[PDB]
Amino acid sequence: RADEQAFLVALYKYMKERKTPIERIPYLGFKQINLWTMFQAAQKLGGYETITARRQWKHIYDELGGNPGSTSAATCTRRHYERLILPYERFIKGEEDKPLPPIKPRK
Repeated sequence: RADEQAFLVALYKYMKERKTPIERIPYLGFKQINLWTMFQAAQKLGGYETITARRQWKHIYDELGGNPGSTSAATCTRRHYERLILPYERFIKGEEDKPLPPIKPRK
């Protein structure tokens, strides 16, 4: 929880410096933005990559337990995620998930 919020406050500063603040991203799909939760939901449903290969947001809505009348939620949420953590999971998938650091050819 706390580290996702810290790294999305760091993104909030960087994205406001890119003319794209959270101040123009008002909702998840039935509620306020709740990024750390749609993130760990997407990471259970296979990251943004299985999501793009399968349109798996209908099962992110399953992990969200979202409102019974908001099939547009999770599906519109793709357009928020592609600017609100797709640019920042780049540090997780480029400098933590790897089996080795870049300064070596092997483990």
